Order: sequence, then structure tokens, then C-alpha cells
Amino acid sequence: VLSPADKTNVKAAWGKVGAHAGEYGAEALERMFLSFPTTKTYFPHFDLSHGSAQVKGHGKKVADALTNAVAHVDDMPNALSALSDLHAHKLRVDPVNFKLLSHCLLVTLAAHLPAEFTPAVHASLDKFLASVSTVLTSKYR
Amino acid sequence: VLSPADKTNVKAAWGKVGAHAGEYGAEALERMFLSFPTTKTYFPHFDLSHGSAQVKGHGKKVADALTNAVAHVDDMPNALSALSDLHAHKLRVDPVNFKLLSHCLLVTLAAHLPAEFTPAVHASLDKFLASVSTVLTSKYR
Amino acid sequence: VHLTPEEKSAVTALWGKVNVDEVGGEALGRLLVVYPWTQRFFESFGDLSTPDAVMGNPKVKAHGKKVLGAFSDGLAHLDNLKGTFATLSELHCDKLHVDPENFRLLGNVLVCVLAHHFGKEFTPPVQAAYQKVVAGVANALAHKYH
Amino acid sequence: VHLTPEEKSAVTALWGKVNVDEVGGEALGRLLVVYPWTQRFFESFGDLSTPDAVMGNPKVKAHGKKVLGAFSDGLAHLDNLKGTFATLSELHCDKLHVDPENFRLLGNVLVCVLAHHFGKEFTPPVQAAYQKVVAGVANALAHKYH
Ligand code: HEM
Ligand code: HEM
Ligand code: HEM
Ligand code: HEM
Repeated sequence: VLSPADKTNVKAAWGKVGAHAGEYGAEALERMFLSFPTTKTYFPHFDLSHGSAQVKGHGKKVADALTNAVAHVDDMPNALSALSDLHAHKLRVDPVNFKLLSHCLLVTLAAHLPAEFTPAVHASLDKFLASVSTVLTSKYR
Repeated sequence: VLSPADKTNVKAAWGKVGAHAGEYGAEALERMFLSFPTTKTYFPHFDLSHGSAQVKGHGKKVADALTNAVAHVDDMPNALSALSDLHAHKLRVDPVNFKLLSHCLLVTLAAHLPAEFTPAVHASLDKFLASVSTVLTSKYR
Repeated sequence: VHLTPEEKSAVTALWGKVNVDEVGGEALGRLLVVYPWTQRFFESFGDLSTPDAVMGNPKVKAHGKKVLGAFSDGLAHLDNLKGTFATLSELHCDKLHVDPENFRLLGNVLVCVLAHHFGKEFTPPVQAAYQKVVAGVANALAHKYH
Repeated sequence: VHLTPEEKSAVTALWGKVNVDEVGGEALGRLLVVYPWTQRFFESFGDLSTPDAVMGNPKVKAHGKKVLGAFSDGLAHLDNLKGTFATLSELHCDKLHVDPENFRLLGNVLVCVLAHHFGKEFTPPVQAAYQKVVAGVANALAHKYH
């Protein structure tokens, strides 16, 4: 469960990301593909090479979806409803992979937000990402 | 989320177990300790030799909690609130272990109820044990 | 994987009694019912909308038997799982794109099925040995992932 | 641990710049704040109730120093992590009763702290190599568990 304090931390941190989101998203995916190669099995059609146009474009979509969850942090399961169906019936990515990408997002944000990434913010963001992951994975069976 | 067909499946299954809940409970614990030795770190104070009493006794406590969860299936979070409290503030078992005990319960049940352990029933029990685990780790942070 | 000689033995003795046709079809069918997302890899097999369709689908059954065949060979090679499954690993990664995490799932389903069949005989010590085999196999199938 | 020399020299490269006196306390501290359940092993460390109480806790800082010292020594023996960590593995398991999953959490936190301290210089490639390292270290510390 997210608390008032978590919601505040999450909004402040994502607020500083701003118009760098699509870019942090792409970096997170790249970090993911190099550190955990099994994840590449889900993108056999993508040119995954560094600087890939498909990768940057995909980071943007991941980022926008995270921005929509931040914007509706008190109604997440409904704001993400369409995304949760897509994952359950089409994408069907194994739950363990959501942790790998969450971790990579945290790394990406620590790498770019030295001042905002305090123990308490890191804790709230980790919780936030685990709730997003749970929503997107909630209709699997 | 558990569907009506899942709830039916779990009451039926758990119904047969009947008086044998305590023993299957103890059996699952034994399978877990031998199959996944890292689980033993949470029980340094118990004699874990085969058939000894500590394990016997704890087996019943686990089973009772589950029986309780089965009878309160439409209301798990409330029916398990104190247990969740106890897991979060006192026991503090890493979340991965819950899958390990869940699997060992499934194996124990398959072994004792060959007729009742159909694939649909298998599916329902797994979702049910995962729902129970989610509840027990809901208040960790 | 570090198997005790008596564990190596416990595994071999029981395997000797497995009906591969039945067990293979049952393990794979259950993987598809208990973990519906795995169905993404078998679209061509047909109707898999319900448990009955899945368990009755003859291509699922025939594929179950072939998978367990590869598995049997692995038990003849317990001291060299990596080499036995090298090309099968290349295949499952480079052509099929299967996330190895799925190997662990099939492994655990495979264990409940043996329990289901052999009952009292699938004792905790016997289970412990087969849990190592299944992890070992999962790890060898994952080796050539890059 | 299969590590290329590319991986190895980069890992070693960056480590030269690490202030072990600081990173160790940051890493242990963040573990206790981000995954609060891990505090079950350090009650004797006194007050751990708020993020500041943990991060500034002198026993937490002293202890993190010890942790990272032993880690540094593992980077000096990447080809024999298991032997390097065997007595620490026996201790954590037989005396301290620590679930090895906890070594993986610390590994991941440590990677975030690295990232936090080096920014842009913590490139995806460099991260990939550090993930292999913390995985190897976590596996070596778990290896003597029975
Ligand atoms: C933070 C959690 C995640 C979010 C918010 C997210 C978000 C999205 C979004 C918005 C799309 C575009 C889908 C569309 O509307 O057409 C997408 C596609 C996709 N995602 Fe993710 N995703 C997440 C995690 C994952 C991870 C863990 C995986 C697997 C490693 C994954 C693999 C894919 C794949 C394979 C596609 C389709 C790619 C294609 O276009 O062919 N996603 N995701
Ligand atoms: C299906 C999930 C589980 C349920 C329903 C469950 C249930 C219970 C119950 C009812 C108790 C006794 C509570 C009391 O003090 O009154 C208990 C105790 C305990 N459980 Fe579990 N448990 C579960 C999973 C686990 C797992 C996965 C572990 C770790 C591997 C674990 C370790 C413990 C420990 C260490 C105690 C305290 C034993 C003692 O010191 O006497 N539990 N559990
Ligand atoms: C115990 C681990 C497994 C083993 C030993 C195994 C073995 C095999 C074998 C022998 C084949 C036939 C290859 C050929 O000669 O064409 C095969 C094919 C295949 N495997 Fe696996 N398998 C395993 C697990 C999995 C799982 C978990 C998945 C996904 C959930 C999977 C997906 C596939 C697919 C999609 C094919 C090709 C099916 C087709 O021809 O339409 N495998 N596997
Ligand atoms: C990189 C992984 C780790 C390394 C290299 C490491 C290393 C060490 C070292 C050198 C000691 C002191 C040994 C002694 O007192 O003789 C120690 C103590 C200890 N470690 Fe770890 N450790 C690691 C991870 C963990 C984690 C994850 C936990 C639990 C969350 C943990 C729990 C403890 C405890 C409770 C002590 C004794 C505390 C006391 O003095 O009262 N360790 N560790």
C-alpha cells in the first residue's frame, strides 16, 4: 500500500524527471537488455543495438504509461486498465521480468537524480514500481 | 482474483483433506526443509528431524490458518489481518519463501488426493495459495 | 549438479517406472492451464480455451511425450547436463525465443505430476532429489542464452 | 564467475574510485530502509525507526565498512569467489541464520548506490558487469548453506 508520504515522494521525483522521461525509459530498457539478456526474448523483432530508434521510441511509451500512473496515483488500477488487459492477453510477459525492469528504472533514476534519490524516495519509488507491476499483472489468470 | 469457480474448487478440495489438515501441513513443512534448505534459517530453534513434535505442532497451526482462509475466502484480508500483522512486524520472512511453501503444499495435496487434484483444481489451488501469500506480505512496508 | 549417489539412485529408480506418454502430456497440459500465459508459445496447437480442450489436444500430448524424451536423456547424463542440452538451449533461445523462467515453471509442474502419480512413494527425500534435477535441467537449458 | 576481461577491467577500473568508508554504510543503510523486514537481523544496532536514524546510525556505518571490505577482497579474487567467501558463508548460515535471498537484495541496492555516486559514468555496460559480480558474490555466500 502506498502512503501519503510515498505519493508525495513519487510526485516530486517524477516531477523532476519531466521531459526526460522518454529518455530515461529508453535507458532503462537498454540497461535491462544488457544486464538481463533473457529479457531480449520478448523483443525478437526489435533492433536492440545501442541508439536503436525502436528502443528510444519504446522507452517513450513505457515512460508515458508511468506518467499516467503518477497522474492518477489514487486510481491506478483503473488508469492502467487498458494496459493491464494488453499484458494479460497479448504480451504475456512473465511476472519475474517486471522486477528486472523496475530495478533498471531505479538505477537509471539514481544515475540522473543525485539530489532527489534519497533513501526515502528510493523506498517509495520501489514500492510504486511494485504496485504498477502488480496492476499490470493482475489479470493474468 | 479468485473467480466463483476457483472458490468452489478450493472448498471442495479442502473439504476432503478434512481431519488430515494437520498432517498434510506437517508434511509440506518437511518437504520444504529438505527441498529448499534455506528455508531452515527461519527455524533455528526447532528440531527439524523427521517426525519430531515441533514440526508436527506447527503443521497444525499452518493448516488451521488455511482452513480459516478457506472458510473466509470472500474476505481474506480481514480474516487474516492479525496473521498479516504478525508476519510483517515479527516474523519478517522474505517473500520468496512463500512460493516455496506453496509449491510444497501443492505437492502434498497431489500426493494425498489423486482423484481430486485435477488440472482445473490444481490451477485454483495455486491462485489461492498465491492470494494467501499476497495477503500475508501486504503490510511489509 | 551436486547429486548424492543415493539421490542419483532415488531418481533413476523412480524414473524407471514412469509412463512417459501419460506423464509428458499431463505435465505440459498443466503448465498451460495453471500458467495460462505460457500458451503464447503454442498458438498453432489449436483450441486451448479451456482445461478440457488443453488436456485433450492431441498435439499437446504428442509434444508432452517429446519433451519428456529429451528429459529422460538428461537423466542418463546427470554429470553433464550442459553438454547434453546445449543445442536444445540454442534452439529454445535463438529460434523459439522462450524465456528460461518458463523452464522452472515446467519443472515444478513436472514434480506435482510425479507426486500425483506415485503418491506415497514420492516421499520428501525423493522430492528433494527431483527438485535438484529439475533446477539442473532448467539451468542447462538456460546456458546458451545471450 | 564467467567474466570477460572487458567486464573485469571495467569493474576493477571503477572500483578504484570507490570510497569504501562511505558506500558501505550507504548500501547497508538503504537495505534497511527500502526493505524494512531485513531489520530483523540488526535489532542490537539500536534505533532504526526513521530513514535518518538508520542512515546516520554509527553501528550501521561501521558495519557497512566491514561488509564492503570483504567485498573488495572478492574483487581481488574473482576467479575464486567460492573459496574466498567460504568461512563467511558458513557463518551467515550456521551462526547468524540469514536467508540468502538477503544477499541478492543487498547486491541490487549496492548497484543503485554505485549508480547514485557515479552518474553517467555508470554506463549500462558497466552495470551489466557489476550485476554479474553481485550475483557471483551472492551465490558464493549461499554456497555453504545446508
Ligand atoms: C513498468 C512496467 C511496464 C510498463 C509500464 C510497460 C508499458 C508498455 C507499453 C505502454 C507498451 C506499448 C503497448 C501498446 O500500447 O501497444 C508496452 C509494450 C511492450 N512491452 Fe512493456 N511495459 C512494462 C514492462 C515490460 C517488461 C517487463 C517487458 C518484458 C521484458 C515488456 C515487454 C513489452 C513488449 C514485448 C511490448 C510490445 C513490443 C512491440 O511493440 O512489439 N514490458 N509496454
Ligand atoms: C502459506 C503461508 C503461511 C502461513 C499461512 C503461515 C502460518 C503461520 C502461523 C499461523 C503461524 C503461527 C502464528 C502465531 O505465532 O500464532 C506461523 C508461524 C511461523 N511461520 Fe508461518 N506461515 C506461512 C508461511 C511461512 C513461510 C513461507 C515461512 C518461512 C519459510 C514461515 C515461517 C514461520 C515462522 C519462523 C513462524 C514462527 C514459529 C515460531 O517461532 O514458533 N511461515 N506461520
Ligand atoms: C524441461 C524443459 C524443456 C525441454 C527439455 C523441452 C524440449 C523440447 C524439445 C525436444 C522440443 C522439440 C524441438 C524440435 O526438435 O523441434 C521442444 C520444442 C519447443 N519447446 Fe520446449 N522443452 C522444454 C520446455 C519448454 C517450455 C517451458 C516452453 C514454453 C513454455 C517451451 C517451448 C517450446 C516450443 C514453443 C517448441 C516448438 C514447438 C513446435 O514445434 O511448435 N519448451 N522443446
Ligand atoms: C555482500 C554480502 C555480505 C557480506 C560480504 C557480508 C559480510 C559480513 C562480515 C565480514 C561480517 C562480520 C563477521 C563477524 O562478525 O565475524 C558480517 C556480519 C553480519 N552479517 Fe553480513 N555480509 C553480507 C550480507 C549480509 C546481509 C544481507 C545480512 C542480513 C540482512 C547480513 C547479516 C549479518 C549479521 C546479522 C552480522 C553480525 C552482526 C553483529 O555483529 O551483530 N549480512 N557480514
